[PDB]
Amino acid sequence: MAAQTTMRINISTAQNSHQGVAIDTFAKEVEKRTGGRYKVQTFYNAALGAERESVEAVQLGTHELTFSSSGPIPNFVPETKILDVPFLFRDKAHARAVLDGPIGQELLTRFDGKGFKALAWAENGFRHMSNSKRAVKEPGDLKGLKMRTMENPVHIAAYKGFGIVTTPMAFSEVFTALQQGTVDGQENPLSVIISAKFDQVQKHLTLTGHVYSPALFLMNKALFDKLPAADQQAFIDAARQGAKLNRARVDEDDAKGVADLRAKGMTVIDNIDKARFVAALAPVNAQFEKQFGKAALEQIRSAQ
Ligand SMILES: CC(C)(CO)[C@@H](O)C(=O)[O-]
Repeated sequence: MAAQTTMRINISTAQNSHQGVAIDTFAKEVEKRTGGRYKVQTFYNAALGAERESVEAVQLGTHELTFSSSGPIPNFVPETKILDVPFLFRDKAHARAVLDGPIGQELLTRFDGKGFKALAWAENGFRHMSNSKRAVKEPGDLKGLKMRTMENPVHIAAYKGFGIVTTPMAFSEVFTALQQGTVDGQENPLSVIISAKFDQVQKHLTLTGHVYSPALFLMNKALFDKLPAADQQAFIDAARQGAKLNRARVDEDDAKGVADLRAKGMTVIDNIDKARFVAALAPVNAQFEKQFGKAALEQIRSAQ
């Protein structure tokens, strides 16, 4: 009898997180939907690499699958940059609808020519600013903060627009950098801040919600293409189910997160005027309009 094929998938976050739910659900569904013919071993906390290294590894084929935020993706697939524009998405429902519908479907196609099968869009969440130095109540309070960023050119340009001094770093370095005070802060969804225990190394958090962070199930293209057609469908369907449970965990994290982090001693600013943060980014946003075009930005904004 043919040997079960085993593949590996990893993330940079904890098993007990929104992304751990994503990959564990995916793995369970692949095994079920392929009648046990495929099995997926799951790795966490940047085992097998943090996100950029892992996306590269999947492209090379050194392991088969990864689940990553959109953060490091533009280096590989430039077309996703528009998703990383600050304040583009009104809320999670808007973002999820865009990604699941034809706009997001078109973006999945852009991975094919770069050596991936992008199985499905999933979610990291809306990102929020934390730091060790001071409470952030207005955009001016961000000026001069030394902040870690992802390896993403849109985020870096945007945050420089707030006067932040940016340091791109792989996620596997971040807890220690915060602890050592190399940087004052970072930015991430509540799902990450909670699961990574950043309350232990960050006194301040503001719910700026300044960008939406999608995530992706990625597979090596050559490997995906060699699967029998029915198993290709099983992998896609498993990824979509992983996205569903992932998003549900994000919802739970976002609902409980302010109370959870306050109880852990963080000062959490959840009353800001977001419109002032948008206004502060006007010059950078004018650049993004020139870069992406009004047509593409309005196409996303129009979405229901
Ligand atoms: C935590 C993370 C790896 C999750 O995708 C990402 O948001 C990041 O690098 O900050």
